Amino acid sequence: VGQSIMHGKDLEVEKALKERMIHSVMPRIIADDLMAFRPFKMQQIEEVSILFADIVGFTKMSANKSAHALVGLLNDLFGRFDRLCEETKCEKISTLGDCYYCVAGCPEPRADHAYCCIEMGLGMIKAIEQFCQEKKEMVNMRVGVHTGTVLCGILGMRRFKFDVWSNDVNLANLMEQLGVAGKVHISEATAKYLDDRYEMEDGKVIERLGQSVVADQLKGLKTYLISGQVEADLHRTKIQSMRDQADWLLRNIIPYHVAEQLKVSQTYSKNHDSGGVIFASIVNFSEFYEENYEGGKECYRVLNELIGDFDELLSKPDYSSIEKIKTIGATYMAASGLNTAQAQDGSHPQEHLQILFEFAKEMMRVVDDFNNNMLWFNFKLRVGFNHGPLTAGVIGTTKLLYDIWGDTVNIASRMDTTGVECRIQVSEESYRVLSKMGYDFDYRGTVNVKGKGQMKTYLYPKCTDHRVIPQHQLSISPDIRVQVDGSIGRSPTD
Amino acid sequence: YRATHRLLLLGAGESGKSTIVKQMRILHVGEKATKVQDIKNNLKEAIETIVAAMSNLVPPVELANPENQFRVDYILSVMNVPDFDFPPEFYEHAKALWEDEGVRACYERSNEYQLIDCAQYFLDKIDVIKQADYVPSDQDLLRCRVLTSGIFETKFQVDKVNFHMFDVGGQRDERRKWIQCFNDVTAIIFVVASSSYNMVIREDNQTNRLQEALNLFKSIWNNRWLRTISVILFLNKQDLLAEKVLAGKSKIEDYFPEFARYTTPEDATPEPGEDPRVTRAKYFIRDEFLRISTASGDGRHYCYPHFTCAVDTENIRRVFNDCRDIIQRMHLRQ
Ligand SMILES: Nc1nc2c(ncn2[C@@H]2O[C@H](COP(=O)(O)OP(=O)(O)OP(O)(O)=S)[C@@H](O)[C@H]2O)c(=O)[nH]1
Ligand SMILES: [Mg+2]
Repeated sequence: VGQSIMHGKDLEVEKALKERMIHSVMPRIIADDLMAFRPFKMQQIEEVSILFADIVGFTKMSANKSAHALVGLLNDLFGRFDRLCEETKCEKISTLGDCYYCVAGCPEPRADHAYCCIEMGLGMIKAIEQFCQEKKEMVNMRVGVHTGTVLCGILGMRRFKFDVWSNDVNLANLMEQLGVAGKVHISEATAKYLDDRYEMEDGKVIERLGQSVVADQLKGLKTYLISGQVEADLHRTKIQSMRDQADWLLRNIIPYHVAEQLKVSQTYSKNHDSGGVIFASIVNFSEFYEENYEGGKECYRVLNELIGDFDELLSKPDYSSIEKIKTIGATYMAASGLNTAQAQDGSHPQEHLQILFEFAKEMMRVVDDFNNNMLWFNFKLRVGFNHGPLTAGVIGTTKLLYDIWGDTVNIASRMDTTGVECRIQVSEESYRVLSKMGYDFDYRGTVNVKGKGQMKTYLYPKCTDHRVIPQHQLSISPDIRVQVDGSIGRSPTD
Repeated sequence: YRATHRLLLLGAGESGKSTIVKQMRILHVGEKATKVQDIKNNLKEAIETIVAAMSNLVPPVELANPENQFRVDYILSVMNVPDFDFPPEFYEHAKALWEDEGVRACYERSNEYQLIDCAQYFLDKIDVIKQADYVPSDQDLLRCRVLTSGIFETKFQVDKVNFHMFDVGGQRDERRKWIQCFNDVTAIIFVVASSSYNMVIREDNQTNRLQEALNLFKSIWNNRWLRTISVILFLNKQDLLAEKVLAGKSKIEDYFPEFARYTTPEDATPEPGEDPRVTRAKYFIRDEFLRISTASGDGRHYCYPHFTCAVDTENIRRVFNDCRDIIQRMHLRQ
């Protein structure tokens, strides 16, 4: 009898925990809805305003700060942003590094979605000014908004989160990249739903950023800048099922050691002296993706099969020490060395780097197997590998989110974007640690990495046929990404 | 949605999938000017292809009548001119060339280049087509050839049963789109140009069309997301196969050497009056895909071969009648 009452109370507690865990990865509407091809959650929603925002000056703000201080500052800033999202009727998607993005009109339609996004961006600039005042920082917001059709849903099985995928989302990311710190960079489409209530000026993308590798003046697309305006057993079974659901949804957000550390403190922050990051992008997905049939939804279903395949790699016993951080469009983000809280006896100090490298190789194999099931089209995986100190942290109190920050993640994303398809590009220090472990690398050349200038990069699969001559890529010009990838939040600005 | 049968038409290029869609529209279901325009475009494409291939064949084919030589040059002159108005001079020159014996001899060697399937049908109808009041018949619409790019959907109803036909493109560059229709698909209808055993595909001009279809069917049958999807094999272009077999100019064994040792199966059910050679060739082509299907037929899905002639309305009606019960049975199995 008393056991039944205790089971009921703890079942209410665990139901609340599961609801909170679901709310952290899905919108309240979809979260309430929850309560051959793998299951695929995606819908085509029109008239959605997508907003991206980058913390300009993040690299200097995070310099010479401990993990606790940096994670606290990020938590304060993102809490202000979340309050702003609640006020402006926007829906925050996720935060990546120094980036914050949201959608208005998704999943619930809004007639003033463009207004919601513009107001939220302007408020974010104001809140960043307040954050600078209170925290004695010098940072700004570079906001970019574009309105169009999105495909919103869930990709993959592990660390899945509600996100938005479309050419319009990529265009909004482009708007953010080409924008000005402290101003909202709206696309030509967004200005069609806006009246004269804002102080609007020409975007001047061609004048400011000079070259436009995306197209000739955004392929003839204008842009604007806005600066402002029996009973016991049954109860035991039920509570066991609810607890399994709650802990599985908690594992979907934060790693297991982070779960242990969060049982005592409401905040988590760790400084890892040695951690490895890989960014694995699917380069030619844009070639595969086509909006002609069902807005491209079915195409992303194919992507849902590939990412989920990567999610089956984490279940292997060999890759238990590897944590998937996030998936960004067609990019897979993974890390290693975070779980190594205790130095296990007999283990190499850099064994996590070897395990992460083997994970990247197995991702290459998985991509090959996936292409074996495609009809005269081959998906190409491009992996960037780096290692070094980083800062891991949980962002938020109600809606949890695990993330990592530092020059290590930035350099890993740089090797992902500057790498070559079907090969793994590892950083210089990553080469120095991997090659000592029996791995062979081809010296690709030097890549322009911020804070290191020309830094040597090594492509993993040593092509016996022909030779990889030093490319010596010195391109320091702004790398404008025409699609959502791992560079989101991993490329600090002025 | 649960009560409708999603039939995805697959197969290599120019297999006949669009003609099967047209047959479904004819049976169970401004624009006429467009249809006439594509018919005339097919006519022009056929005549220019034959004329150009006359000098490109090995050995080159000379004109039977030298006085028609200039008639060739005009055809060469306007080969690459888009938005052709099709003047009466063009129609007269095309008819005169088609009545020339050298052009016909070049046409008999159409397997040595890439020629559309509706060549002879429209080159024998030039006089009717050239009229300003030309009304295209149902057979004329069925014979018209238009390359299909993208995914097209046709919804029709037979005996209060809903069918959703997904027509795709058969060329390699289009096959990457096919996976967009592999989800919740009731059936796959794999159309094969059975008469194309002596022809090479347009993509590289080297791979045999029937071998390309066999490779494509191997890929489809052994697909990860089509493991439990039964494939209804449409062995199409049976009439052209019969003409090619009775002609004897392009033997089946000269491109598939295993046909020489092949023998007609005892379960064969030829149509009355059918030549034994046509029966043997068509059943060899059927068994070529049956081998692939049985190489991985672990009981999850089955191959249903049908000898179809897409331009034949009655034959396609009978084939679809024979396939409706199979389709509903597999929908139940889903
Ligand atoms: N004689 C005869 N001709 C046929 C038959 N089936 C199709 N054809 C002709 O062959 C030509 C090519 O067929 P088509 O319908 O375009 O194949 P397809 O697979 O849809 O072509 P694609 O766009 O994917 S490349 C058409 O002109 C059509 O008239 C048939 O059974 N008998
Ligand atoms: Mg077609």
